[PDB]
Amino acid sequence: AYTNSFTRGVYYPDKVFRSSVLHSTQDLFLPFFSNVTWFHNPVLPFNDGVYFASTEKSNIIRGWIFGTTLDSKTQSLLIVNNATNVVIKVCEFQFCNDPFNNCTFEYVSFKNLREFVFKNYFKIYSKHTPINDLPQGFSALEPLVDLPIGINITRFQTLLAAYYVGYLQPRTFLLKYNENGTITDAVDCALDPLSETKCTLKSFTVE
Amino acid sequence: KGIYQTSNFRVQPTESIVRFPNITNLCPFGEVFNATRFASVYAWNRKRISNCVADYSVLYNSASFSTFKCYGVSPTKLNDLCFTNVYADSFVIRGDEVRQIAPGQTGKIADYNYKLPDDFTGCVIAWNSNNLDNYNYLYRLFRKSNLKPFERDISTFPLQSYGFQPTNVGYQPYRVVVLSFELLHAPATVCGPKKSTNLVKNKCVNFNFNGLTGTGVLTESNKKFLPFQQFGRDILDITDAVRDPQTLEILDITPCSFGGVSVITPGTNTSNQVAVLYQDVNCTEVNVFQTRAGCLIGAEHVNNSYECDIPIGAGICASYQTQSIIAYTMSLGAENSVAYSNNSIAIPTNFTISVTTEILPVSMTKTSVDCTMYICGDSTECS
Amino acid sequence: ENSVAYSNNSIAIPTNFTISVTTEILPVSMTKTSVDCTMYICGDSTECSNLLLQYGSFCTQLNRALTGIAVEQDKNTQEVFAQVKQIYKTPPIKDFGGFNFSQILPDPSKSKRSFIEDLLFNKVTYIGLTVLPPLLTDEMIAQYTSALLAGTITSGWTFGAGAALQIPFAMQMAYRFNGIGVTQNVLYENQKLIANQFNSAIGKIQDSLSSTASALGKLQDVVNQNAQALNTLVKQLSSNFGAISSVLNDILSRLDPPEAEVQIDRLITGRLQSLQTYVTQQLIRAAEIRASANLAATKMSECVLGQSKRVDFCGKGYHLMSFPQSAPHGVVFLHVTYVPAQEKNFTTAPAICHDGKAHFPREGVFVSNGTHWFVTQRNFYEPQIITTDNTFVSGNCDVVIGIVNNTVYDPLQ
Amino acid sequence: KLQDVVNQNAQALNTLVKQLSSNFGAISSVLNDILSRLDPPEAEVQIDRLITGRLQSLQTYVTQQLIRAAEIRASANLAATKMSECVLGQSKRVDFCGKGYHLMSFPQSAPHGVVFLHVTYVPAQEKNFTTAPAICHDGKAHFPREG
Amino acid sequence: KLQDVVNQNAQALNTLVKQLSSNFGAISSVLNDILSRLDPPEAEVQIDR
Repeated sequence: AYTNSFTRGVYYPDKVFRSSVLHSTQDLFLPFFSNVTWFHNPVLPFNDGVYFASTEKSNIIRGWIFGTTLDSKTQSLLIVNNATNVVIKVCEFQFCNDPFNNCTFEYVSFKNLREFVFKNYFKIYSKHTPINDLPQGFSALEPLVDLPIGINITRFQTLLAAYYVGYLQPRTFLLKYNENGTITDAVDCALDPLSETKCTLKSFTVE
Repeated sequence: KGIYQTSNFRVQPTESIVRFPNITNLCPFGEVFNATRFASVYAWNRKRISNCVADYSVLYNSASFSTFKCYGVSPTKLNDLCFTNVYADSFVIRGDEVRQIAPGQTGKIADYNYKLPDDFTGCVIAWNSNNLDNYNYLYRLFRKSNLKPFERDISTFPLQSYGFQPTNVGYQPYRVVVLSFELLHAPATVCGPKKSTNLVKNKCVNFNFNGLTGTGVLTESNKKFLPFQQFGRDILDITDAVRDPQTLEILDITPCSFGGVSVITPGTNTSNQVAVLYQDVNCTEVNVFQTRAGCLIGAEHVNNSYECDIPIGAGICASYQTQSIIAYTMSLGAENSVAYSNNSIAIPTNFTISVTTEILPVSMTKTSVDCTMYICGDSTECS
Repeated sequence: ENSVAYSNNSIAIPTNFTISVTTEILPVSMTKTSVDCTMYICGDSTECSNLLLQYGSFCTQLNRALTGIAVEQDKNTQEVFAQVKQIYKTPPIKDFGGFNFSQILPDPSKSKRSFIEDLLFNKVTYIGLTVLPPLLTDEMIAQYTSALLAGTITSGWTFGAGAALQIPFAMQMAYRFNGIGVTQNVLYENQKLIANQFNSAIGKIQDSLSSTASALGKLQDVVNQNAQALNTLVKQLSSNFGAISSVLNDILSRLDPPEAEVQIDRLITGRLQSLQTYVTQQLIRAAEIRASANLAATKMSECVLGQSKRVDFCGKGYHLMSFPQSAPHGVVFLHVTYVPAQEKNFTTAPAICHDGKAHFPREGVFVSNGTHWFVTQRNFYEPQIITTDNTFVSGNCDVVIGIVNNTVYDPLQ
Repeated sequence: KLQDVVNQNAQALNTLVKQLSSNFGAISSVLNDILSRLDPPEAEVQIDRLITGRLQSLQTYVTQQLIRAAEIRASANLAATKMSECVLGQSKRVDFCGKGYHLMSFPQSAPHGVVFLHVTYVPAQEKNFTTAPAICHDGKAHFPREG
Repeated sequence: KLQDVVNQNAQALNTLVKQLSSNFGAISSVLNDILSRLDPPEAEVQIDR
């Protein structure tokens, strides 16, 4: 099952304020109008970074596991958002075949769609907007945590009903920061020859 | 007679201001440089260091280090810098091999055990350990390709051991530490021990926030930073605002008042009195007059208008007259309402056969330059 | 395509005309930019300035070159607009024979610009890079154009040639017609129609300038080329050039002088080559704008202060007169041109026979409606009965190829 | 106009000769001192800084001269045009031939230039008259031919 | 005149292409030879010439 993620998954590239300006930036991003895999348990590739979104009714999805083989003899990131504490750690877990020691890091901190952008050292962005299945609308993601862990990672799994997975790719985006210093639009410079023109002219309007 | 741009004026900084975050815990460098065990180079150890204060003078002042070679900072500057991550890498190698631990080298160490980037920004710190540390220390010989910068590789036969017995000088075990400073544009977390000092507003000052140096007038601003943003950039990509690291307030940075200075003079055969124009500044930042070109000192303003003499700009001209220099809005010429009506004509009854000189350049002085004799005059070794 | 309906004996003569106002736009000056080469290359830094002195005059020569361009922008603007030795004014009574200049004369309710100048001024849109002001502010430019207007309207060309002399505006336009070989009776016998065509054509200038931003493209191009040159010049400050950073104050925070000088000399080398590129681009662009200022001054000398006989120099038509409007860093000419409009085909002959002697037209052409022979002006159909007053004798019939036998009236007979 | 063209050429050559004294980051700007002091393998590192600097200074001077020669050629073509139209003829181009109605011009030679004495009819003593576009004699209107 | 304009454009392109043979103080003007003969750290100093 696939869904067209229209213009979602733009995030602030750097911890720098800018306003009323069209900054052009190269980073891993979710490509515009990409197919996102709509799940309803399965261990997935990560490749470059995962955009993840859910219209979770009652906090049904709660967490993630990331690594290479999700067993001992390698390290694996765990995240659990248990409403008491955002538990994070990178232990060499001997996990089960389908879950729902030697630890080297630890940390604590319907209408809504939760969004995240997991990328590598390890960074998480977030946004949390009401809607009424991804919206034909636009909103930036803000950094949420930025945690140094030094982990080789290529696979992930999810802990618990819809969740949408998209894979990031290296791209150049042009981002319109408004007067309040928030991104109101973006252009994916790889999308089509019009977008290649919009980035060439550094403009959303091409004469 | 004329106006001459002579020099740039620039208001000087009144104070030095350093702001670093209010952290007081000394970094765990003793737990690296004085550690009892150092790892075998093929599986070189990494410890990251953050959220602490690092006195590099405690390292650098010791002669116990045989080398302290730094490749993107000079060691006397370290205590005034601040960094995101330090990344201390630690291992043992043969003493005569220590010269391979540098940006851009080739050899059994730099190609297959531990590679630094060709733009490594850090310090390599090394010492003899024959008084302490033997086949127990290992290195790689063979690989299918060279390893990437800061790659680490455990695999299986391609490993060998060193012969570090106490009777062996280049054959001795040298302990090596590399510090690999992350100069990233982010909230920094390892500063040198240099003291913070009180905030100063609306005065020109030499500022340093988290190691970002400059000079400017700090002013508190209504720029709506999101909680994660550390500093802001202008439309010209220069730093335009910053957040104070010891209290989260958004300070705009304005560069201290500057401008071209131009001197307005009659001919020196006529007088030595002159008037000074400070271009593009209000008359507060410097018998004083004000113009859209800048603040004008020593020329008196006049309500009459005359033909232009020395042009200032923005409709103002200056002259020397009954004496002082005066500045005035220039006359475009005498006013004349023409005596038009729907049945009036004026016809010349008499004429003048005036002669009027016009001068034009027609040629340049025909120069030829011998490019070989200009560049390499009388020299085979240069030619 | 058009096959023109030619023959050895067919001529097309226009029975009616259109007065058309064309707009012609020219740039006249650049922004008077002056870039402080020491602050651009070595911003606030002694340790950098002491290296830039190793390159000698390569700072001073760039201030010398940009000062040369900056004075030339006032020289260009002076040579285009300041061609009038006095500031003329129009009378309170606007009795200009029906021509309605109220769209282009100053409005006293307003800087004292005209109506069409406000369309023009609305339609065009920190680190050593200072901008100097023009010598003439836009109010003073708008007062020289008011003097050129009040000269041209009340006094024709004569305010360029000598003292300004009043002449009634209908009698000026009768000379403007006489200067294109259209006889004065073609003006007064059509005066209200000519005034209405001028007033309507002036009306279309407002709608043309108001409707599209593209009309001022030449001036917005000159603004944009300068803004792209400064955006380039400032983006080049952020380039590494092969140094460890572009932030000069950081290099000096990180390195001791024996090391720092090897890095800073790469930024000085790159920024200096960037500045020499920008100053070269500006010198070539200043030569282009000088050629446009000399062209604008030439059009204002010949086409405003006179009536240029130079075909298509003053917009597409037989030229009458021009009204200059100020525009931001430029000038605009409303060229007013007679364009002929409603031709009829006539039979023609190069000469006519009457008594074996041949007669030729003094001014004009011979034509026939198909049954009677007439002589006419060559740029407006007006048949005169042929006489020894409109025609002169030469030779005899036998030499002229295509002559026709005819009768010529003798006014004395 | 002529004196400033001579001054601009003199300033350009004086700048070009002064740049031979500039270090450009070598140990000396006197080329023979470098060659007196050093063996070729080390001297090449110094001399190539002077070659890079002097060549950039020559490329600057030649670019300045090419741009200046386009201004002097535009001036020569304008002088040739005034000599074609204003000396060899009588121009009807208002204010092309000095401020007046044009009669004739006499050229004079001058150092690296030309001078025209333009001779012009400028009218001087006007009187005000009542005027009319035409006059009526016999129900017919009459208009002036050459007046 | 036209033959001079065609000649100047051809001479400018010929000069620009001959400048690819020039060393500018590098050990060779052949970019693939400095890349195949030199260690990457030394190669950057030759390529940057």
